[PDB]
Amino acid sequence: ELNGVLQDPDMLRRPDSADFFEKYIDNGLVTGAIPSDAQATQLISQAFSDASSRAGGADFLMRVGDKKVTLNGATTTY
Amino acid sequence: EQRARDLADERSNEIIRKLTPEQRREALNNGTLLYQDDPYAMEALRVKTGRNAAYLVDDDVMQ
Amino acid sequence: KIKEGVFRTREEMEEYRHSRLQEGAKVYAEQFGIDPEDVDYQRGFNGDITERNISLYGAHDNFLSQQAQKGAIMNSRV
Repeated sequence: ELNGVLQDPDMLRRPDSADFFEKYIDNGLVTGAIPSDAQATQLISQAFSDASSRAGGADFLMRVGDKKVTLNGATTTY
Repeated sequence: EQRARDLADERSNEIIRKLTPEQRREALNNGTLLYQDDPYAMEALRVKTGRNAAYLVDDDVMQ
Repeated sequence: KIKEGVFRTREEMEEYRHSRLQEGAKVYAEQFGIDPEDVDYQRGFNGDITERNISLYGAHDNFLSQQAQKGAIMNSRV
């Protein structure tokens, strides 16, 4: 479901895919789609390795590493 | 003293299961508790409400 | 759901436990034909509710402790 807007190597470098990922993880943690914070972490660490080993990924990562996410009660930046 | 000892257990278990710790607090002030009359059932309930708290204190010191 | 990590608090596990107790005591009965309010049904269904509750509370407070550690680390960085 992330390979819908995070694989097209021209759809990564867009400046909304960062917002799409932030909203995906947030609304998954809140609305039960992503139940466990021990599972949102695996989604983070697998989507970042999908987006890092792929043309167009450096700027998606540099854009997402400033969005806010709340795991294990402590809120932080990616 | 077999039935009343055994029936207090079932009735107390049903009390613990069918009511959150907040419907019980107010059902004890409106006399509408499932078994308010039975002294054995409510005494067993008060015993088990002691064991649950016993664990919730012992474990929260152990952690 | 406890040892996977869905409930972050104790109140959410308490409410989830209570509601699912009621809905299961109804659903499994109506699946098996037995009256849900039956006296013998509620003798083996609600049998040993305090031991079950204690096991659940313990296997959830383990999770609360580890979650507090994780959150305390991720909070001493921010």
